Amino acid sequence: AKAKSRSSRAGLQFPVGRVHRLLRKGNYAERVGAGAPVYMAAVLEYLTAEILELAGNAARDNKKTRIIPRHLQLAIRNDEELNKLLGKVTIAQGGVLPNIQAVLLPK
Amino acid sequence: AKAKSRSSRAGLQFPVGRVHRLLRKGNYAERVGAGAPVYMAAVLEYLTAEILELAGNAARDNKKTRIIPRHLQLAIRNDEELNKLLGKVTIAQGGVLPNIQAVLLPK
Amino acid sequence: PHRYRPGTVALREIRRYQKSTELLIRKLPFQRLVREIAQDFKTDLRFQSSAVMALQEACEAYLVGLFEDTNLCAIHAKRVTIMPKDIQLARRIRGER
Amino acid sequence: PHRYRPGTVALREIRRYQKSTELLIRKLPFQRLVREIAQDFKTDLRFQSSAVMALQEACEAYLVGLFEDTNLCAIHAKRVTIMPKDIQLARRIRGE
Amino acid sequence: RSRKESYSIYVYKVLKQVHPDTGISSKAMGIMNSFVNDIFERIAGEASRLAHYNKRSTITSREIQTAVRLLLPGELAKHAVSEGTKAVTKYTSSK
Amino acid sequence: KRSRKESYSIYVYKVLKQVHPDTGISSKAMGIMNSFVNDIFERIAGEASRLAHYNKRSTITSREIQTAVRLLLPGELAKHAVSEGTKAVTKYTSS
Amino acid sequence: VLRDNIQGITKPAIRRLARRGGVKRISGLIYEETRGVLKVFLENVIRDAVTYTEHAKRKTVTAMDVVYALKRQGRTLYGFGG
Amino acid sequence: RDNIQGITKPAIRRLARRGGVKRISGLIYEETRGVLKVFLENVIRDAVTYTEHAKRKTVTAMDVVYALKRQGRTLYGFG
Amino acid sequence: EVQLQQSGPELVEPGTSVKMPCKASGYTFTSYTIQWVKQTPRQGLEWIGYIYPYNAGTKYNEKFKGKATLTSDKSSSTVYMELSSLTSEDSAVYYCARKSSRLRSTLDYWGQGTSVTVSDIKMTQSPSSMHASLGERVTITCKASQDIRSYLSWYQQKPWKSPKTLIYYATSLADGVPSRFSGSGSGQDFSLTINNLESDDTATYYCLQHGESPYTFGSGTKLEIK
Amino acid sequence: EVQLQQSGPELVEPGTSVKMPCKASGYTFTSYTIQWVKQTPRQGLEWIGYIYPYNAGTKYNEKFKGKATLTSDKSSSTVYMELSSLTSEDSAVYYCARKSSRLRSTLDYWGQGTSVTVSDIKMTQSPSSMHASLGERVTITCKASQDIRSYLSWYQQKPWKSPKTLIYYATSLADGVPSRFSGSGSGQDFSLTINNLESDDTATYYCLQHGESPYTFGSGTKLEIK
DNA sequence: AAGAATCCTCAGTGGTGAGTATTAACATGGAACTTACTCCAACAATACAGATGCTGAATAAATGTAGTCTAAGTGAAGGAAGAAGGAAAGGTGGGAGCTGCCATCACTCAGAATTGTCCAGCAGGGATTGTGCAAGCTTGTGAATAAAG
DNA sequence: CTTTATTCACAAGCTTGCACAATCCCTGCTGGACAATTCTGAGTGATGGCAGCTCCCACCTTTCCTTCTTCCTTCACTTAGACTACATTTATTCAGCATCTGTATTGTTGGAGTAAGTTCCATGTTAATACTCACCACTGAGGATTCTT
Repeated sequence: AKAKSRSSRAGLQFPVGRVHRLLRKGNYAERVGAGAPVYMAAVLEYLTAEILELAGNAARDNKKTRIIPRHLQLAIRNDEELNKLLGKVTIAQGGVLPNIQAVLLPK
Repeated sequence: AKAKSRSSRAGLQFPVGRVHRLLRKGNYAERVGAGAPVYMAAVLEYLTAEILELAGNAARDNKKTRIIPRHLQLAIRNDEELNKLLGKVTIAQGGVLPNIQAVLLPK
Repeated sequence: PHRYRPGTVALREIRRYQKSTELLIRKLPFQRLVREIAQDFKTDLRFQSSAVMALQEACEAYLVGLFEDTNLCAIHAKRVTIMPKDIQLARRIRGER
Repeated sequence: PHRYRPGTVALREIRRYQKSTELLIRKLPFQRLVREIAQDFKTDLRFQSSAVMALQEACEAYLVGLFEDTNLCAIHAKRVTIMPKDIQLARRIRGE
Repeated sequence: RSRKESYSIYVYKVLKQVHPDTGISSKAMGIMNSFVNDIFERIAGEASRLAHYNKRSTITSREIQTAVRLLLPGELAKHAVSEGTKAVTKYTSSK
Repeated sequence: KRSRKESYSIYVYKVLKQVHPDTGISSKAMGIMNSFVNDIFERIAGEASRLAHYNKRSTITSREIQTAVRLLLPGELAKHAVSEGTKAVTKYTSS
Repeated sequence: VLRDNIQGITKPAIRRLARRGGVKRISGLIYEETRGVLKVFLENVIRDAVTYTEHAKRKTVTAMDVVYALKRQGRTLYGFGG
Repeated sequence: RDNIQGITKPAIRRLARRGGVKRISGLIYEETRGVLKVFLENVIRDAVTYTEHAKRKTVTAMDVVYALKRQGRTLYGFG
Repeated sequence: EVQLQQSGPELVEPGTSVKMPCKASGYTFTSYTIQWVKQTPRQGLEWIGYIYPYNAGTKYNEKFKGKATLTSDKSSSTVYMELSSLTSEDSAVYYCARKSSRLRSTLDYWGQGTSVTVSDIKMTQSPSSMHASLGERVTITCKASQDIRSYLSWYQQKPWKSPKTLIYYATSLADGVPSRFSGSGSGQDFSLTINNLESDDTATYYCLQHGESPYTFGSGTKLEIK
Repeated sequence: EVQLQQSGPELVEPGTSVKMPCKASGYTFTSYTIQWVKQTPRQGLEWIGYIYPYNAGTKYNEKFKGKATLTSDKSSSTVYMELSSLTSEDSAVYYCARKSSRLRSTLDYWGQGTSVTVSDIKMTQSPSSMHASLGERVTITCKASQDIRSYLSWYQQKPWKSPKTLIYYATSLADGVPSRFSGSGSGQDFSLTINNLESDDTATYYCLQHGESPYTFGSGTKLEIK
C-alpha cells in the first residue's frame, strides 16, 4: 500500500527507520520497542532545529546568509543550557566568545 | 565428562565462566570469543592483587591485620598509576591523604 | 592561664581530621536536608539509610576536595585565609560554574 | 614618531584574535612536531591531512582554554601578567 | 567506493524548515552530523543503562524519555520530552 | 524465597590469601573491592565494545581486550596487565 | 514539611571539612558560600537519583540510584553497591 | 628531531591573546611548550593505539577523534 | 516555587530617573532571561526588552532604546530597570517576567508590577469585547501581520492583577492551566478557545508573538460572565 | 630513550658531605621511584634506599639511615643523594636506578655510577665462579633465606659498567634481552639459565629480591668464556 | 643563648563484644558434548593518497633598542579570626509499634523479532550558480602628543 | 600641572569582480516498509514480610555566644627591571606542481571458532555458628608549645 515511511507517520524529518536500525545494531539492548526510535528521532530533530535556528539568527545578526561553524559556536556558547549540554565539546573553526576581563581595560 | 573449570584451566581465581556470562549478557557485542573472558579475568585478578597487596602493606605498617577502606585509600592515593586510574573515584570511609602545604607550617 | 597561639590548634586540627576517616557532618541534620531537598522533586518519597549514607560520603568528599582547591587558590594569592573568591575561582576552573 | 603605550596593542590583539577563527600555529611546525611525537610510538607510520588538522584544532582549543584559566588565576593573584605558577595552578585544579 | 551515510539531507530539511533563506557550509554540516551522532550515542547509552538497571531486555520510549530527562538540562529536557511525546502520540494514532 | 545476589567477594578473598596469607579484610573493604572490580569490568568491556564497533566487527576477542587495557590503564600497569592476560590466554589454550 | 535545614550544616562542621581539606584560616563569609555550594550539589545529585527512582516505578530512593546518579555526574562512589 | 621550537614565541602569544591574556611573562613559552608536548603525547599515543588495532599504518582523522573523545575532549567537525 | 518580587508604586517627578527591582527566587537565576513589559490603558502591553544574566545580554525595543536600561546582579539574584528623562506618558504598570532562552518558551511567570506615576508585526484581535454565558464556547482570533513559526502565546489578566500564561507555542498548555483552554492555528492565523465557562474567566485575554526581534502583544479581549 | 645521567668521580676528604645527582630523561619522572644502591669490592652490591617523586616518599635501608639522605627536584627532573660523615669504608660506586611503583617491576634502567673515593633475607648463590665454552648451557642458583613470591630479578654486569637487567619477576624477560637467558623457580629456589653463550656473556650475574622492605642483592657469580 | 609548667599524642596493657571467618544445604549456572552456520583470516588486485622534492613569492619570526608600568618588597594600622569558657540544646543510640512498598510468583496477551519481496529514498558523481572573500576607497573613532590656560 | 586641539593609526563600512564551494539534478542500489507468523518479555494482580517510618527517652557530647588578643590582610610608596612596541633583517612557510609507491580497500573462499540446546553436577550463596581483632579505659613517656629567664 504505497509504502509510506515511519517519519511521515510521526510527522518528522529525521529518519525513524535509520534510528531504529542504529539502535538495533548499536549493541544497546536485546530488543527495541518500536516507539523508542520515534521518540529519539523527535528529540534529535528538536535539538537540531533549536541549534540551527539560533545559528541562523547569529548569521543574520552577522549579516551572512550561510551558516559557518563560528555561527554554531556563537549560538551554543551564548545559551546556558546548550553550553551545559556541550561543555566538554570542541567545535572546529568556531573560535571563542569575545570576552575581555574588566580589570584589563584601561582606567 | 568431568572437572576442570575454565578458571583452573587458565590458572586463575577470578571466574572465567561468570565473566563470559556477564560479557554475553552485558550487551557489548553480538559475539564473544573464548579468549576474551580469560584475558579479562586475568586483568581483573592482576588489578585486585596489586591493590590488595598494597593495602595489605599499608595495613602492616599500621600494626593492623585487617584491611579497612582507609588502607585501600592509602594504597591507591600513594601511587601515580593507581591514582590515575581511580582518580575520579570516591572511596567511602577512606578519608584523605595526610598532607599540609609547606607555607602553612610555622617558622 | 595558658593559651595557645592562633594557628597552633588549627594545625593540630588539620593533623587530626586528615588521619581520621569518619563523617564530619552530623547525620540527622544532613538527613533532614536531604529530605527537604528531595521533597521539591517528588512528594512522599522514602529513602533508605544507605542512600542517605552514600549521599553524605559523596557530599563530604566533594566539599573536602573543593576545600583543598580553595586552599591552593588562597595560597596562590599569597594568603592563608580562604575566601569566597577562592571558592568561586576553584569552581570556575573545575567547570562547576 | 608615533608609539602606542603598552597594553593598547595587546588589547587590540585580544579583540582581533577573539574575533577570528583561523588557527594560530603554522601548519608545518605542528606537522613536524606531530610526526616526531608519533615516532616514539611507531617507527614508520603515515598521517592523514585531516588527522593533523584535527590534532591542531584540538591542541589550539586546549591551549586557549588553559590560557583563559591561567588569566583567571593571574587576576585572582592581583596581577595582569601570567606566570608559570598560574599555569601550574590551573592544571592542578583541572586535574592535569 | 562504499556508501557512507550521514544526516546532511535531514539537517538541511530541518534548516530549510526553520530558516527558508539561510544556507549552510560543509564544515557546519560536519559539526551538525557530529552533534547528532554524539547526542544519539549519549541518549542510547543512557537508555541502555536504564534498561540494564531494571532487568529489562528492551528499550522503549519510557527509557528514552528518562534518558532525555537525565542528559538534557531543564527547559531543553522539557521541550524535548514534549516533542517526543507528541511524535509518539502521532505515530500511534496514525498506524 | 527471595533471589540471591552475586559478587566477587569469594574470589577477591582468594587473591588476598594468595598475596597476604595472614591478613583479613573488613566487609566495607570487600564492598570497595566489589565496586572496583565491577567498575573496571564495565570500563574495559565498554571500551572493547567500542573498539569492535569502530572496526565493523561483530565479536570481542582477546585482541580487543588487550587494546582496551592498553588504552585504559596507564603505562606499567597496562604492561603488566597485558603480560598477565597473555600468559593466561596462552595457558588456557594449551589444555 | 521541612523548611530551613541548610542551617543544620553548622559552622563547626564546615570548619571540620576545611581542616580535613588542609585549611588553616577560614573567613567568616566562607560558611554561607559553602552552604550554597553544598545545596547546589545536593539538588543535582538528588534530582538524578529521583529520576532513576521514578523510572523504576518506586517510591523508595535506594542507595543504588544514588550510586548511578554519582556515576552519571562523573563522581563514582565505591563501597555502596555496584 | 627537536621541532618543539617550531611552536614559536608569537604563536604562543597569539594563543594567549585569543585566551584574553594582556601581559605575558618570559617564562610562559617554555612551560606552554612542555604542556603542549604532554597533551600531544597523550592524544597521539591513543590515536596510534587505535591505528595499530585496525592493522593500519596510517593515522586517520577518525582515530584522532576517538582518542580525543576518550579523554573527555570531544571534537566536532571531523566526522 | 518560582516567584518574581517587585517593589511598590512610585510617585516620580518628571525629568528624574527611577530604579525598578526584580528580585527572583525558586529557580536557577542565570538560565532564564528577564523580560520587561510596560502596560498603559491606552496602548495596552508593550514589550520593552530583556536581560540575560548568563552573559548579561541586553536587547531593547526600538522605541525604548536609550530611554530604558537593564542591568543584572547575580549575587543578590536581582534585575534592575532604569528609566531616565521621565516624560509625562510614563504613568504605567511595569512587569518583569521570566522567560527561558529556548525559542519555544514564553513569558511564563510574571511579577506583580510597579505602578509608576509622573507628577514590526501587529496582532489583530477581531472581538474587542464579547459576552458569553456560563456554558458557552469562546473563540478568540489573533491574526498576525507577518509570518511566525507558531511562536505565539495566550495570556489571561484579571483586573489589578498580573497576567497569567495560558497557552505557549500556540497549542501547548501552560503549567497548572486546565484543559478547558485550547490554542490552535499556525502561521498568521491563531485562535484561543474556552470550552466551558466559570466565574473565574472574567478577564482580559492577550496574545503575544515572540517569533521576531520586537515582541508584540495583542489588543486584548474583555470577557465577563453574567 | 631512557637515560639516567650522573656526575663523575668525587675524591672526598673524610668529615664533610657529598652530593650525587641522578638527572633523568626520556620518561615521566614522577611515575617511577629512583633507587640508590652502592657497590664495593668487599661486599658487592647493596641497596641503600629510594625516593618516590610523586609524593617525595623516601625509604632507606636500616644500615644507611642517617648516613644517606635523599631529595628530589621535580622542576629539573633530578634526584639528589647526600652522604654525610664519609668514613674510610665509603669509597664505592654509587648507582641510581629507575624502578616503577608496581611491585612486579624492578631496577630496569641504571645510572652510570659515581665513583666516590675517600682519602633481612640472605642471598645464597652456590656457584661463585664458573667457566664455560662457546655453546654450552649455564645454570646459576639463587636459593634465598625467606619466602619471596616470585619477586626476584637477574642482572648482568660487565666490568667497569652499569648492571644490565635480564630477568624480572623471576621468569619474565627484560626489554631487549634475547631468549637465551631464562629465569625459573619460585618461593625460595630460583635459577638463571643461559642457553648458548657468546663472547659478551663474560660478566658478573646478580640476583636481587624486592619482596621485603630491605632489598638484598646476590653474592655474584663470575662467568668467564673459554 | 636557656628552663619550665602545660596540654596533646603515641605506647603499651586488659576486656570484650562486633564482626568476620568457618561450616552445612541446596539450587543454579557453568562445563561436556554435539551440531549448524557465518565471520573473519588470507591471498590478489588496484587505485589513491600520503610522501618527497622544487621553487618563487608571501609572511611571519628574530633581534635589538627605548621607555613605561608593573610586580614586588617594606611598613604601619586596623579589624576580623582564633582560642577559650560557660550555658543550652539537639544528636545519638535504644526500643518499641505500624504499615506501606518492595520483591516474588504466576498468567497471558500484545508487541517485537523473523523472513521474504519489492520499491522508493538516499548516496555518489556532475553540471550550475551565487555568496562571500579579496581588493580598493572612504570614514568614524579611539589613542596618544603637543598647546594653551 | 589640567584641559584640549591637532595628529595619528586602525578597524569598520561600501562597492564591485570572481571562483570556490553550495545547491541541485540523474542514476543505481540498498535498506526500509508491507505483511504474516512465531515467539517471547513485560504488564496486571495477589502475597508476604521487611524495612522505613514515627514517637519517647535519657545522656552527654556538640554547638552557640561573649571576650580578648594577635597577627594577617589591605592599603600606600618606591623602585627596579622586565615586559611591550616597533623597525629591520632574516628565514621559513605556503601553495602549486609533479612524480612515486606503500597502503587501504574491495572480492572470494573456506576453515576455524562461536552460538545453541540438553544434562548434570560442582560451585557459589545463604543461614547458622565461634572465636579474633580492634576498639575504649587507663596509665605512662615523649616531645611540642608558650613563657619567663
